[PDB]
Amino acid sequence: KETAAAKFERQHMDSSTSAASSSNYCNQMMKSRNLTKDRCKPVNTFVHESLADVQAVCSQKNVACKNGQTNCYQSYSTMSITDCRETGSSKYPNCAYKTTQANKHIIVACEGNPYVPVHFDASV
Ligand SMILES: [Pt+2]
Ligand SMILES: [Pt+2]
Repeated sequence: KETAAAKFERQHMDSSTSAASSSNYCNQMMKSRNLTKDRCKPVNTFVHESLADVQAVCSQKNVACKNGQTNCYQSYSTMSITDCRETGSSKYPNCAYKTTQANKHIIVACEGNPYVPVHFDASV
Protein backbone atom coordinates (compact mmCIF):
# COMPACT_ATOMS: atom_id res chain seq x y z
CA LYS A 1 0.00 0.00 0.00
CA GLU A 2 1.07 3.69 -0.53
CA THR A 3 2.82 5.27 2.54
CA ALA A 4 1.23 8.46 3.98
CA ALA A 5 4.57 10.12 2.90
CA ALA A 6 4.19 8.79 -0.71
CA LYS A 7 0.44 9.83 -0.86
CA PHE A 8 1.50 13.36 0.25
CA GLU A 9 3.99 13.47 -2.69
CA ARG A 10 1.42 12.14 -5.25
CA GLN A 11 -1.24 14.66 -4.06
CA HIS A 12 0.80 17.78 -3.13
CA MET A 13 4.33 17.78 -4.73
CA ASP A 14 4.91 19.15 -8.26
CA SER A 15 8.72 19.78 -8.41
CA SER A 16 8.60 19.81 -12.32
CA THR A 17 7.86 23.56 -12.80
CA SER A 18 7.82 26.47 -10.22
CA ALA A 19 4.13 27.53 -10.72
CA ALA A 20 1.04 26.95 -13.00
CA SER A 21 1.89 26.99 -16.79
CA SER A 22 -1.69 27.78 -18.00
CA SER A 23 -5.08 27.54 -16.20
CA ASN A 24 -5.46 23.97 -17.64
CA TYR A 25 -2.71 22.97 -15.09
CA CYS A 26 -5.19 21.72 -12.41
CA ASN A 27 -7.32 19.78 -15.01
CA GLN A 28 -4.14 17.95 -16.22
CA MET A 29 -2.38 17.53 -12.80
CA MET A 30 -5.53 16.39 -10.91
CA LYS A 31 -5.86 13.78 -13.76
CA SER A 32 -2.11 12.73 -13.80
CA ARG A 33 -2.03 12.27 -9.93
CA ASN A 34 -5.18 10.01 -10.00
CA LEU A 35 -7.29 12.65 -8.13
CA THR A 36 -10.25 12.46 -10.64
CA LYS A 37 -10.39 8.59 -10.74
CA ASP A 38 -12.98 7.52 -8.07
CA ARG A 39 -14.58 11.01 -7.54
CA CYS A 40 -13.67 14.61 -8.51
CA LYS A 41 -11.40 15.59 -5.55
CA PRO A 42 -12.92 19.06 -4.79
CA VAL A 43 -9.87 21.03 -3.49
CA ASN A 44 -6.15 20.18 -3.76
CA THR A 45 -2.92 22.24 -3.38
CA PHE A 46 0.27 21.46 -5.37
CA VAL A 47 3.60 22.77 -3.91
CA HIS A 48 6.17 23.85 -6.61
CA GLU A 49 9.31 23.44 -4.46
CA SER A 50 12.05 20.83 -3.95
CA LEU A 51 11.33 17.82 -1.75
CA ALA A 52 14.13 19.04 0.55
CA ASP A 53 12.51 22.52 1.10
CA VAL A 54 8.99 21.06 1.82
CA GLN A 55 10.38 18.27 4.13
CA ALA A 56 12.43 20.99 6.08
CA VAL A 57 9.02 22.59 7.09
CA CYS A 58 8.85 19.71 9.63
CA SER A 59 11.67 21.50 11.65
CA GLN A 60 10.01 25.00 11.38
CA LYS A 61 7.08 26.62 13.34
CA ASN A 62 5.09 24.03 15.34
CA VAL A 63 1.32 24.79 15.28
CA ALA A 64 -2.04 23.06 15.93
CA CYS A 65 -3.53 21.14 12.97
CA LYS A 66 -7.21 21.80 11.98
CA ASN A 67 -8.14 18.46 13.68
CA GLY A 68 -6.59 19.62 17.03
CA GLN A 69 -3.36 17.48 16.71
CA THR A 70 -0.05 19.40 17.41
CA ASN A 71 2.22 17.61 14.81
CA CYS A 72 1.69 20.53 12.28
CA TYR A 73 4.37 22.94 11.02
CA GLN A 74 4.09 26.31 9.30
CA SER A 75 6.87 27.13 6.77
CA TYR A 76 8.91 30.24 7.86
CA SER A 77 9.02 31.27 4.13
CA THR A 78 6.31 31.68 1.48
CA MET A 79 6.32 28.95 -1.18
CA SER A 80 5.04 28.65 -4.79
CA ILE A 81 1.70 26.71 -4.68
CA THR A 82 -1.16 26.04 -7.15
CA ASP A 83 -4.62 25.83 -5.46
CA CYS A 84 -6.93 23.54 -7.51
CA ARG A 85 -10.65 24.01 -6.99
CA GLU A 86 -13.48 22.15 -8.78
CA THR A 87 -15.83 24.58 -10.68
CA GLY A 88 -19.55 24.72 -9.66
CA SER A 89 -20.44 23.09 -13.06
CA SER A 90 -17.82 20.24 -12.77
CA LYS A 91 -19.43 16.70 -13.00
CA TYR A 92 -17.59 13.29 -12.69
CA PRO A 93 -16.14 11.87 -14.90
CA ASN A 94 -15.52 15.27 -16.64
CA CYS A 95 -13.87 17.05 -13.64
CA ALA A 96 -13.16 20.77 -14.27
CA TYR A 97 -10.84 22.90 -11.97
CA LYS A 98 -10.01 26.61 -11.46
CA THR A 99 -6.18 27.08 -11.19
CA THR A 100 -5.01 29.79 -8.69
CA GLN A 101 -1.18 30.38 -8.56
CA ALA A 102 0.20 31.96 -5.30
CA ASN A 103 3.24 32.41 -2.98
CA LYS A 104 2.10 31.52 0.60
CA HIS A 105 3.19 29.78 3.83
CA ILE A 106 2.13 26.09 3.93
CA ILE A 107 1.04 24.16 7.02
CA VAL A 108 1.74 20.38 6.93
CA ALA A 109 1.36 17.49 9.34
CA CYS A 110 4.62 15.51 9.76
CA GLU A 111 5.26 11.99 11.06
CA GLY A 112 7.48 8.91 10.80
CA ASN A 113 11.26 8.57 10.54
CA PRO A 114 12.37 10.39 8.61
CA TYR A 115 9.90 13.06 9.89
CA VAL A 116 8.19 14.23 6.67
CA PRO A 117 4.87 15.70 5.49
CA VAL A 118 1.92 13.29 5.55
CA HIS A 119 -1.04 15.85 5.32
CA PHE A 120 -1.48 19.28 3.62
CA ASP A 121 -3.36 21.17 6.37
CA ALA A 122 -3.64 24.72 4.78
CA SER A 123 -1.81 27.61 3.05
CA VAL A 124 -1.64 31.03 4.91
PT1 LIG B 1 4.57 35.73 5.71
PT1 LIG C 1 -2.65 11.23 8.97
